[PDB]
Amino acid sequence: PILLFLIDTSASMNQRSHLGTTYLDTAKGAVETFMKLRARDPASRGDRYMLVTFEEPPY
Amino acid sequence: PQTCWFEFLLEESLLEKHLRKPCPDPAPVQLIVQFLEQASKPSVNEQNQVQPPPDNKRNRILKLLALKVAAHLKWDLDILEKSLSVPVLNMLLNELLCISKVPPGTKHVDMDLATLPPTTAMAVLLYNRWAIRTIVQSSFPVKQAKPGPPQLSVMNQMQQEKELTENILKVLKEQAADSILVLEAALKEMQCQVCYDLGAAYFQQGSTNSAVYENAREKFFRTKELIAEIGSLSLHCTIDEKRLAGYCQACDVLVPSSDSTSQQLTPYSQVHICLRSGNYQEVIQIFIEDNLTLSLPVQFRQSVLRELFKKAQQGNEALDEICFKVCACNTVRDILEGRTISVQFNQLFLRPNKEKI
Amino acid sequence: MSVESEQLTGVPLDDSAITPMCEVTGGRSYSVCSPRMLNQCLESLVQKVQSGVVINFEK
Amino acid sequence: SPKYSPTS
Amino acid sequence: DEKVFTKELDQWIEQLNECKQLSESQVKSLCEKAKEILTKESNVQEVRCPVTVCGDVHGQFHDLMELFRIGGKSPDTNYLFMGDYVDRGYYSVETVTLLVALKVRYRERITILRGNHESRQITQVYGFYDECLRKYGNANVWKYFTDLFDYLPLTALVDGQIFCLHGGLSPSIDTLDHIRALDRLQEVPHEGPMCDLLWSDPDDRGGWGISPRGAGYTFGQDISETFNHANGLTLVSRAHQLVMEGYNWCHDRNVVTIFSAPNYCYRCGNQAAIMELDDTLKYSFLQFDPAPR
Amino acid sequence: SLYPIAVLIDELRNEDVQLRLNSIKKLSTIALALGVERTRSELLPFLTDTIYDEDEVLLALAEQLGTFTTLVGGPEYVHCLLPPLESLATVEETVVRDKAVESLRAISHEHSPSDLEAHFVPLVKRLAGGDWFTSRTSACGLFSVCYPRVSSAVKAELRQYFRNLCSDDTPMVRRAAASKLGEFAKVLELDNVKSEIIPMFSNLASDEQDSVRLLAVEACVNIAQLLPQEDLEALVMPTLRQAAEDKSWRVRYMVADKFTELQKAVGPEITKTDLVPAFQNLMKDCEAEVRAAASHKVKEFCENLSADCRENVIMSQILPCIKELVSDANQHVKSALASVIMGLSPILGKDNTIEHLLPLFLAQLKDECPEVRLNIISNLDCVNEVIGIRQLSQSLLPAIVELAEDAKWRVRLAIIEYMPLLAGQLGVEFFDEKLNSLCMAWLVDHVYAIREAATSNLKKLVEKFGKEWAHATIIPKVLAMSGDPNYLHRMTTLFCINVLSEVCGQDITTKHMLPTVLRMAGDPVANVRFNVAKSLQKIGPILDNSTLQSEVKPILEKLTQDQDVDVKYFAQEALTVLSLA
Amino acid sequence: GQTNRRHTAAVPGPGGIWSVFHAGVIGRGLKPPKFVQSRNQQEVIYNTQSLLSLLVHCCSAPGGTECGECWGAPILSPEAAKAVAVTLVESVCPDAAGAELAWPPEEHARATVERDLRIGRRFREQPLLFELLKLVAAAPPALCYCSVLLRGLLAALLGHWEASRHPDTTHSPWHLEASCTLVAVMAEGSLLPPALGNMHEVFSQLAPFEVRLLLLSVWGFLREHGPLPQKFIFQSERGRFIRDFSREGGGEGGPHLAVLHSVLHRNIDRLGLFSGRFQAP
Amino acid sequence: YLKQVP
Ligand SMILES: [Mn+2]
Ligand SMILES: [Mn+2]
Repeated sequence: PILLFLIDTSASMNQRSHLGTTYLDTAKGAVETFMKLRARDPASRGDRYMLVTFEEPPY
Repeated sequence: PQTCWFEFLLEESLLEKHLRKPCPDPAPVQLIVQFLEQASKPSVNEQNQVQPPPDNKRNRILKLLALKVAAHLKWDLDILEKSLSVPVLNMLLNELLCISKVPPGTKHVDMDLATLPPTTAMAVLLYNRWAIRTIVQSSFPVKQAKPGPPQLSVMNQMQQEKELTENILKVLKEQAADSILVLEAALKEMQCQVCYDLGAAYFQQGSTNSAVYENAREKFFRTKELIAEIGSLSLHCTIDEKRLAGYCQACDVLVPSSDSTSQQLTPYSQVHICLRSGNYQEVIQIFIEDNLTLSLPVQFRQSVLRELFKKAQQGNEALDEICFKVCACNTVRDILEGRTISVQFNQLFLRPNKEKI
Repeated sequence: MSVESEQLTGVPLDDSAITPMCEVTGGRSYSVCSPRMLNQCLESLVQKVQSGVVINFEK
Repeated sequence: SPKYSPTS
Repeated sequence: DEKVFTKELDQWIEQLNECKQLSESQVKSLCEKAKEILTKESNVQEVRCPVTVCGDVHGQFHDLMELFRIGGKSPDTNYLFMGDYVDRGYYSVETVTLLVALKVRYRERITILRGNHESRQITQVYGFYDECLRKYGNANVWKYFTDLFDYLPLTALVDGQIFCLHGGLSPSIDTLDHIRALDRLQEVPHEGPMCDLLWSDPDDRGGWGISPRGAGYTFGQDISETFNHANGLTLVSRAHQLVMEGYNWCHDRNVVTIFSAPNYCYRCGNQAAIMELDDTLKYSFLQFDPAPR
Repeated sequence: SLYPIAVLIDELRNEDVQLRLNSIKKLSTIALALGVERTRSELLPFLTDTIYDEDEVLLALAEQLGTFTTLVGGPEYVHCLLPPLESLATVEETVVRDKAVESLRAISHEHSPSDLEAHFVPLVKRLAGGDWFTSRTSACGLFSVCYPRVSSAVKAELRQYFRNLCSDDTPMVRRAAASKLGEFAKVLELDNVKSEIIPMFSNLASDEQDSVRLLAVEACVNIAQLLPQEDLEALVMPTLRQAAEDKSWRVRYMVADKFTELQKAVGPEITKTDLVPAFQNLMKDCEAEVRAAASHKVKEFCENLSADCRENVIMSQILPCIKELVSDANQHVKSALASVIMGLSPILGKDNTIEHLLPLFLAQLKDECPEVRLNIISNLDCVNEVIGIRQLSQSLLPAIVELAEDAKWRVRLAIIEYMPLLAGQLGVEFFDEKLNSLCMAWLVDHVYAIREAATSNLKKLVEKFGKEWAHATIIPKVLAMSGDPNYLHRMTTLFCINVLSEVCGQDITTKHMLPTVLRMAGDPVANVRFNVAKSLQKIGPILDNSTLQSEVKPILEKLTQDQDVDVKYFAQEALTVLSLA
Repeated sequence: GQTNRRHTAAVPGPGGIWSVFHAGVIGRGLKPPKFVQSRNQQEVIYNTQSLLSLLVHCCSAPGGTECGECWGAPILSPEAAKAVAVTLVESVCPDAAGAELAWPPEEHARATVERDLRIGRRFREQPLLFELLKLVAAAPPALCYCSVLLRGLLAALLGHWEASRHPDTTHSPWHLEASCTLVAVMAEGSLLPPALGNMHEVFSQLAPFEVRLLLLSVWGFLREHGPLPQKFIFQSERGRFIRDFSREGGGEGGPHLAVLHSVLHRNIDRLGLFSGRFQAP
Repeated sequence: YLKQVP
């Protein structure tokens, strides 16, 4: 299937947790663990993972 | 070289040669640890059934060899406690009681020690002394080493032995007073050791009760008398004169028997007794003498000042004047060292008069 | 650090403006507070990765 | 030996 | 006492130079003196320039001897080793014995750092334990050296401008005073400030992120920049990652990755480099290739 | 009996392996405490019937049985202890198989001959009849050990069994059979080998596996050393020829390796007949490995070749082939040939080298590769010894200056080591004209080894060229660079002064170097401070006592009074060495 | 308390026709001054006294009642000292996440250790804060309002005493004095029993682990009796608000005093005269 | 790497 990640890049994710880590970095780690689990699934050959930000097109 | 419990199990003069060696490898306490570990290894029945180890002939041989090495080491409770663990001591003294042929389940206070055989008598006595000292060391606060990242098996074994140690400690705490009675009956060098153990147990228990402080005082005075009688010939009695002297200083603070010169003449104890009595003028005189001599601790003086001002809050105004006096003394002392000046002194100094200046 | 220990066995729904559009398109929007239930949310999405048709059902 | 970096 | 002990120490140094390991009693005495001489120094052991600073070693004694030839003898030139010198080296026990002997001989002409590989679990699962059981027969030397690694320091400071360490930065820590307030008398946990200190690594990323090594985080350019402006440091020299040219500059000249164990695991064929800081704080790179055997 | 068995079993079933290893170590003690009859009756069948998963305690009990044979009772009871040894030999791990077969080597060594026959021979025939290739390998090792003490009929039976297991189809027992055949002919007789072994040797050579050809021609060089020339020329000469011109470069590489032992066995006349052409074919083969191997072996082949036609065959065949391999561009073979050609240069001598080998030598020196450069410059000392100093210096002086300052500290070190001979040959004027700057650059060079080598080199120059000339030229250079901000160059100057004070008499030491050293004694750097302390320690016995007691003593007591523990200790050591107090 | 002319005059690495030795710099290099401030401690005592006297005059209500014959000290303004405490909190640490007056646990201290490090560094830089906190101690509720600073200093001291390896306490001179002064501050501010006051006396000869465990007991005791503006009973006799001990249920230290008794009974070697101060509460 | 070493 197609996997798409629309991830906020608003300055709101420049807030940090009690872990000393920003929300943006927490999002990146969550996506990393997600695709690790999706590779644990044998359907990773059919999986495609694309990325979209909040900024203006064409970027 | 390495000689182990299989060699000692098969042949006993091997263990005799090991204890006759000037440098036994391993140490005799390590030999005891190995013997009692082999004896305490549980039985795994073929259905993977965990059970207590049956006391076979090999187990009895291990136990008697451990007891023989302990007799060779002359049952030094200091060495045993410093080198071996509490459940190991518990089962070792239980096996010693069994080989001394005391019936298990019978309370030790029931048997008359004079009627008992002498070896059985010191066996029961050493068991009770071990129980008392084990309770004392349990009460002693021990710092923990730094625990690293988790390793599950070793913490399983440590948690298991810690739970067993806790159960043994609570059993000893339940049976503490009967051990005290047995120790007293035995008191009716080993006498000095028993009397010191009784005094230390009295101090620990009487941390709530000044009557048991008085019992500890009598025990420690008798212990110092036994020390004076025995002298340097104590081949088995090792009691520290400094800790018993501190015990006796505390106990004489608690109970004054007059004759202060043979007793204490320190300004510290004079402040103590004058605070207990109410001779605050003498307290002021001792404080100005301390301003001259620079002996008493500055934090001691500060705590005295705080306690007196708490009394002033409780409602004595003569003590408020004495608070001003001792504040002046502590202030001029702290100037003599050259430290800062207290907000409390300035607060008292807000509205001075001719008398104050 | 959250002094309260999360004894929740499930993922509570969030209160956001993305939530109605998420429900309309057929998704359960998640709000997270700790890494443990973040992993729970992530494995919930991993189990949610399937192929199907979203159909409005009306009696 | 399969890896030089201790990935662990 | 001290004089004859120093002379026998120099004898041990000569034997170690001649590549022969010591006795178990000598190892025990050396470890004892090392405990008594490493307890005093703090977590940020200040080392004063001039100095020669060196990356990973990993028990490659012949390359370490060539590195000594490159950078001068231990009595003359000050040295600073930044960790990983116990694992998968063939003369690894000889290497670490030489390093601790040099430390206890010249306490202040040399200082060593504690890498991630200098811990009980890592040594057990990467074979230093196997090497010492093969050599000395028992595990007494192993437990001595791991107890010593429990006492090795944490980070090095050069003139308040250079921050020397093994792994890298951490979101747990912000300041050198926090590094000081950390307590190092503990084998490294799998999570925590000492952990990501000895397990971090750089990247061109930005922000944080989980490392592929399973321990610690991975920092970014702006993170390193923020750290250096926060504590006034000018350059962070770290040594954990293998590089081919021997050194690398990252984060527009703010992180210096140093590697000084050439031909990694005898097969990678990489070069090695070490820095030397001259007393007016002028840096120079020395590069080399492994010696013939 | 039963209770030591019970404690043995409860020790062996556990989690760790250290307790099992201690059980193996203490098994000898347990058995000697029990008695000989007790262990033979019970403990030996127990250790037969136990199957252990863990190879290290398996290996340990193998060597434990090897040491345990004397406690069992020696040659009367080795028959009793053999069945555990064979049950231990029939296993799945090569290392514990090796321990088992070497324990059987010891057993067959101490075994009485009659019992060795009557029990060991049925055991080795059962091991040969075992279906496992591991059992066949262990058996074929036992065939090698079991030869001498058995009778001639048993020798014939074991010989045909050995031939049968050589004829076995699976290749690992063929490799083991070739290895034990190389070992086997050491005890066999000439008629026996030339009747049975050499035909099956030819079968092993005609086999298809490159590995069995490797170990077969290993057996070939073994039997070539064993046998006289007159029959190996008849029998194994075409076999080693077809092995050499076989397709597999692995065996070509290794017969290039063992070619020197082959020519040593066959004698120089056989080399003059046909080994040199096949050697040319091997070194002109397209493989880098065989080229490197032959290029390595040409030196010892040449010096094992007699001098009757040595220079003739070198000029006619060897040397154009050698310059052909020089023309070959491969890096490894170039470095190897660079080492070996100047290894064999003193065999050719002055005239042959100066006609032929100097241009090739200078080309290899003026090659780009650091490996050929380091090799050629590291053992240049052979052509140094065999070739006149002036001739080689004139031949090398065009290339010395570029080689003096280049990539490798190794080649720089060798140049520094060798150049004072050139300076002594070229006199004061040429060295002063151009090499002086190079010596100073070597002194200020990066590497500490370079610096110390340059210091020893200038020691050689000052003792070759005289004290006053160095006072005129070298001393101002060091005393002028003794003020630069690098403490490393300060260390360089201190080492140079430590040498030049010893060499340079005492007057120049007292009036030139001593004030500079004592004025560097007040440097703020602790390193150069205690290095100056070590310098005074080195220099003190050369002075007179007046200068020492006048000026060295205040400096020494200051270097004791200063705060740093290292410089204070070194100053104390220097003071008690000089005995100034 | 808290160039090109010269370069080319000595440049170019004595080779002249080759490269220079070093391959660059790393910054300015060699941070020059390294200057220590050692003006005086003498009469800085007196400047502290002058400022403290001004604070006392400001915080002192006039009243005019002339309490006592002439010995009764005037009672300071709780409002004024409350203001001083609050603005001192704002001056030191603007952070207020742990400003809930109930004390979070030691695990939460491990979580928020960083603020505690900057608090401790500020305290060591500026020793005036101890005298200001002594004025706070003279105030009844200002301890409750400066609870955050007290928590931070306790956390920093806990960290240092954990990270100490020396068997003697007196190797870190500032830490011992700071711990003694801090425990004296809460003792004078009446959050603790007087035996817990004399804990500051026995600091001097206790071993570091004993001090660490006992200050952890202080943490637990203050956790159970969290300081609050309530329970400070006003008196019509005297404006000094009184917290009546042994009416809070927990009362004395209980297990805390028992652990203290065990510590001193283990360290009877040198603490007998101090056990004679502790006695029975 | 011109060294197969087989
Ligand atoms: Mn490493
Ligand atoms: Mn590392």
